Amino acid sequence: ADYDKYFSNVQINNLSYGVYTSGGKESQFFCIGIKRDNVTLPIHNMCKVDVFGSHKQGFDAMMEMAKYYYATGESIRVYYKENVWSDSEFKKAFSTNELISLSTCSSSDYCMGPQ
Amino acid sequence: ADYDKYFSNVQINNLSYGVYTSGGKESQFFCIGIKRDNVTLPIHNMCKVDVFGSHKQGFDAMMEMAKYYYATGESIRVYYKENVWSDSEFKKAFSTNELISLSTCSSSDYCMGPQ
Amino acid sequence: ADYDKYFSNVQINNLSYGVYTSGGKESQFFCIGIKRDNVTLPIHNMCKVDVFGSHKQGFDAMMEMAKYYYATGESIRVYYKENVWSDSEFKKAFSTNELISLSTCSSSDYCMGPQ
Amino acid sequence: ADYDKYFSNVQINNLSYGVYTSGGKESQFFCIGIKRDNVTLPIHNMCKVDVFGSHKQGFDAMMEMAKYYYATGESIRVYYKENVWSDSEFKKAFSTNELISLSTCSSSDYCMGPQ
Amino acid sequence: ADYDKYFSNVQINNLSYGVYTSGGKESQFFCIGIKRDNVTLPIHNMCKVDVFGSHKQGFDAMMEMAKYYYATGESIRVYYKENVWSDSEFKKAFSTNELISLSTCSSSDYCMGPQ
Amino acid sequence: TDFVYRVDSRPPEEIFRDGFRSHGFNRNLQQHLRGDSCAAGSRDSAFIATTTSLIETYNIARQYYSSSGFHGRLYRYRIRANNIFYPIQPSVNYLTQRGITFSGFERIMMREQNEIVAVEHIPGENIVEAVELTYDRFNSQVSDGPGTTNARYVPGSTFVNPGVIPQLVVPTVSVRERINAFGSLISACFALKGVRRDGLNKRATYYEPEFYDARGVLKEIIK
Repeated sequence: ADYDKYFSNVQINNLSYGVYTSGGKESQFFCIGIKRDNVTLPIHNMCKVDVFGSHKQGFDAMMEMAKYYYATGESIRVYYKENVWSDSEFKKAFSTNELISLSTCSSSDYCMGPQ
Repeated sequence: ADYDKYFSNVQINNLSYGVYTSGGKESQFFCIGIKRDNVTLPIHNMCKVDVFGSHKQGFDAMMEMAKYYYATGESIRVYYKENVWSDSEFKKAFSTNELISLSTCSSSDYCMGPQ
Repeated sequence: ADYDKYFSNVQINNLSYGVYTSGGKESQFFCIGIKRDNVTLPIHNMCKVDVFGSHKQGFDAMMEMAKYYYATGESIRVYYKENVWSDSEFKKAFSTNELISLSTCSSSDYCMGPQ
Repeated sequence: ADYDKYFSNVQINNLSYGVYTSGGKESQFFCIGIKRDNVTLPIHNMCKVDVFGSHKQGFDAMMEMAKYYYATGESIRVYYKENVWSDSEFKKAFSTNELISLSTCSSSDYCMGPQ
Repeated sequence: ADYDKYFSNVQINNLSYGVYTSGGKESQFFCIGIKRDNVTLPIHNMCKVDVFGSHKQGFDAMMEMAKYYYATGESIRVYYKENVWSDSEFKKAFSTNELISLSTCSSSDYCMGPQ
Repeated sequence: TDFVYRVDSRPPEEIFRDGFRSHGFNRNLQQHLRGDSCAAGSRDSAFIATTTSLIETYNIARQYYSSSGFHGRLYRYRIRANNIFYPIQPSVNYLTQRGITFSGFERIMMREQNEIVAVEHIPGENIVEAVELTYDRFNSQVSDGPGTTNARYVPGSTFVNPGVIPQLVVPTVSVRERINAFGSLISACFALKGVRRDGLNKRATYYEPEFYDARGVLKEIIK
């Protein structure tokens, strides 16, 4: 798959969770906000969106990992891909980046996962 | 959707969960109570209600975010909409406000999510 | 529903979970023991019982909250119903009370929920 | 049912979780290790086994409580029965005792549950 | 089963979770990175891969157990077998080792489980 | 005006006199809040934990009485706070934009304690009264026994210090570490070993309960 885009050694400093209807469809989402020690890089938003009635996509597991890392403030690597969501107002708040993977960083020069 | 109503920089200071039957079917509810300061807020209760056996509506995910923010006492933004429930020895306790979204507030004038 | 019976400002001081066969089918149960310090209570035990394969009744959600409150020793309100079970050494061990709802108490004179 | 065998006031000092195959079919297990100080224990192992695709037997609920009690190091009562399993390479490792119930001990000669 | 390969008294010092598509189906993976005190081991990565909609293989239970030990930094034993995945995207990052079992080590030379 | 509590095994006689003492002068606040400096590790904390929660005092007491190992008695001690009692939040803020990080799990822990810390010493003249706690295994409940009044108590209209703890230690190596707790997520600083204890009788021992890492317990009630 496409695991070529990521930010390493970042921290989650914001979370968002919600349910919304758009275009006749009901969804649930969560978004993370990332920072790199108070320098606020070019892309700082990743979301996962789950349309009710779609198949399992690891939404809960992904969300619980995000919540854990937000809680510890740990340095992590965040993998993402482009997913232009369908609510125009949703992309206005959270951009078009879909969270696909989370990894810990045991040191300032190693993060787990593909590179 | 309607993400127009919310309270920013607030804390969850009370939780409630329960099961009840109405119209021959068994349902689930959970509510949060919110506060800002020493004085109680005019609108302080938001709930999510779920009929057992229905499709995923992010009830559990919401309940878990709420518990987390309750546990940390963190400053968050709470999104809600007006929902006239169907059992109304239910609005009796918990008002007509449906909980829709939860976001963190990294500083006293920024909260994640739509504005 | 019947939320008329409850105890305010109590704590969970005991938990119980188990699996049993009775009347010919396999079941699940969990129980809480409650206390009010320096005050004896008429009732100290509430349970929730689930026969495997029955409809969703919020067993897991209720059990997880109970564990949560047992862990923090928090002040809560407990709602219960009279439920004559009939594995009955179950009633000799766990009484005839069905746990219906759990709510937090932010102060010694406010608990969330119907009153 | 048979809640006849139990050890009171013990602590969980070890955990084990895994997946294994026997007879071309896959299962999951978890086992607890128990200890009691100054009252030596004749038995030190209880397990629960779940054949994948079999019907619900409270494997997750049971495991969830074991994990919690292992975390707190609390004194508990443990109920077990004899189940000489099907894999006997399994019994050489984890013995033939099946965990059926877990209860807290509010004090050192009172535990919740049947006696 | 094959519980012949394991490392005793190690700590989980890295986590990885993700979602990816291969062929026509979406999968999820979870991996741990392990350490022995001050050092790195010849084999230090174990993963579990799960195709969404496939048969239960204890992916979440394993994932939750790993998260707990990662959170406590506890000394554990890790059982693994060789599983050459065939997405080799994945092997260059996570090797051909599948996590099959996790056990606690109550002392510096006792770990629960088969030996 | 602001009153706080602390449970102890030493008779009203003695702590009306002596009060409570910290183990030392270490003002590494994080190290104390983790129950390290004050209980588990090198006992040298500059702080004495107190709680504003009656309910918490009963939860502490339960962890001793509930064991057959504990041969002592316990008293709830009521204390008047003043300008050397501090709430932790302003000090936490003070530390956190000095780069020191408090995890979500730490903040959950702190939020369960209802805690107010006192520096170095709490004089016996701030201690209003003492209530002997009685345990009953009959229904496993803690009760209020006899109530002792401190004749030496000094009245006063005084509140908790609303500011930051002075000369706070701000660490060069802030990392995530064990959160020492007991009972129902009670900080270790609230245990008997939280303060300097009496030690002239070299043969004597007393019962401390089971301590554990709260990181594990919190991991199991949050997800």
